Amino acid sequence: LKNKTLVVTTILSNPYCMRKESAIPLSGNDQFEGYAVDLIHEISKSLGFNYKIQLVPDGSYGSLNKLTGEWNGMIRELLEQRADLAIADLTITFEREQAVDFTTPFMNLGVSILYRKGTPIESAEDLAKQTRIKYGALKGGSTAAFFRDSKISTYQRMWSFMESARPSVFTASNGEGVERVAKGKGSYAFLMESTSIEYVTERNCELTQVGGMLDTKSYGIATPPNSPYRTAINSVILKLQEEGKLHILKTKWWKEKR
Amino acid sequence: LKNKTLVVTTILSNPYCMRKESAIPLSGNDQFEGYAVDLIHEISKSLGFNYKIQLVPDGSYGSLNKLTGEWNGMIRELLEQRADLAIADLTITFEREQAVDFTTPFMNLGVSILYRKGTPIESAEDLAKQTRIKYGALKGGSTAAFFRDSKISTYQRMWSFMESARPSVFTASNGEGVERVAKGKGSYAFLMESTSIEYVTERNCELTQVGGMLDTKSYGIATPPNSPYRTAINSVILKLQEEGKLHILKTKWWKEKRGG
Ligand SMILES: N[C@H](CCCP(=O)(O)O)C(=O)O
Ligand SMILES: N[C@H](CCCP(=O)(O)O)C(=O)O
Repeated sequence: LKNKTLVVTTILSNPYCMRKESAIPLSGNDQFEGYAVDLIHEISKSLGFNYKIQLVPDGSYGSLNKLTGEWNGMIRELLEQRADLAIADLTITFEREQAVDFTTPFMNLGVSILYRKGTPIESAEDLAKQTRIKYGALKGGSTAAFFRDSKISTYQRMWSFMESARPSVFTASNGEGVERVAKGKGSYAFLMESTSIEYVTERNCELTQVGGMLDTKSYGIATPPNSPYRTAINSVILKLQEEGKLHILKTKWWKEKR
Repeated sequence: LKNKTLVVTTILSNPYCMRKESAIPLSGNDQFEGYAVDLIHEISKSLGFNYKIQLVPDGSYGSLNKLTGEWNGMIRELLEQRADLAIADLTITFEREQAVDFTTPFMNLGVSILYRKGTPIESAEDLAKQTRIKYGALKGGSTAAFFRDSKISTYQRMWSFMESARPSVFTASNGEGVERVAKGKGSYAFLMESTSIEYVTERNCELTQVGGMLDTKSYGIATPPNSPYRTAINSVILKLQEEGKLHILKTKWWKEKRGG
């Protein structure tokens, strides 16, 4: 890895990878900033390679066409050898790990609830046993998928409530869901990743996360299968974690920058 | 893996692996129950192997003597070919990753704050900026080591307050720390792993976790370097997670079974 150059696939997603706020055009890696940009910088420092950030062209993380065997997104880019590393808010999942390899996690998370502050609602269970408060998710997102496939009775009942609701509780973006909570006066809760919720609550003091996590998953760096660099990056992630550098990066991007 | 018999090394730790509360004597794997006991059951069903649970013979997780280079604990059992898998509340660490392989995590955790319910204390930063509420940790434990070694200013400040408080804010057991919170009328908060906090707050209805995690870490299954089971077990853990089986196991042992 010393004196090598890697292509890093990523995806625009706040605050992991973002276009910098400057009217002056920026070139190459310089146009981007965020937690993932800083993470690959720290990994490249420890291991001494150069890299080039390329946004994934189809703007997708990676899903499998069960019928055709066809992948899209960042996963496809690794499998086609157009990227050496995928560094993003990319979840380690069973389906993806059949096609690519993942490092140990650099961030942990789970589905949770975004709601208004100062209510009696304390848990998913308080939502499910009632009908006045509506709740939804990003249409066709990973949170919607979790509820669709859950066989935990509480969440199966919640997906049932979600699909049976009219007008529609699903949103076309997470900023639309956040607005629906912010303007809903308690009539609407939004389901998304806990990391996304933290980012929102840092910037909207009337909003809060309700309860804990409804599932447990992680973001890791994905590599082509049997990549010769996964094991070296694993050690770097654990070192950065233990030194507190990942905690600093999270504080920086969730609480300091905007 | 179909038709082989694996040795699993583990360690008594609530609610991961506990001796069953029976007066009838129990043999073999029968003697044990818990989250980790149920997890190895699930993995063995999927991959089709038999297994023997053996408690680690020195009662240790696995630390490296830097001077000598000797491993102890569950890590030693794997590396001496006396266990095939280590399945416990075993943290994935840099030092261990240099000697063994780890699966992807089956559980995520971090240091957090155990306190009384319904105060305006919301974060470690709120504790650090005041002096009335004292806070401590298990003496000699990983949480205390986390604070000792931290280079984040909040936690350096907390560590300075902890070492200088009189009477000592440190405890000989987590149970002692929990009791100090419970009986303290808000005068004491206890720092420990978020998994331990959740076990307590499920059984102590006046207590809560305050804030989120001050560090990050995970438990994973460890194998000898290059084992042909790491990658098969990785897929099992991810499948169990997504099917909801790991959520069910957590409810069972944290929110349903009390003793063990
Ligand atoms: N975690 C990424 C997608 C991000 C979650 P979303 O913003 O779609 O709710 C993944 O699906 O791998
Ligand atoms: N997590 C285990 C040991 C637990 C550390 P403690 O709870 O005694 O601070 C390990 O990985 O060493």
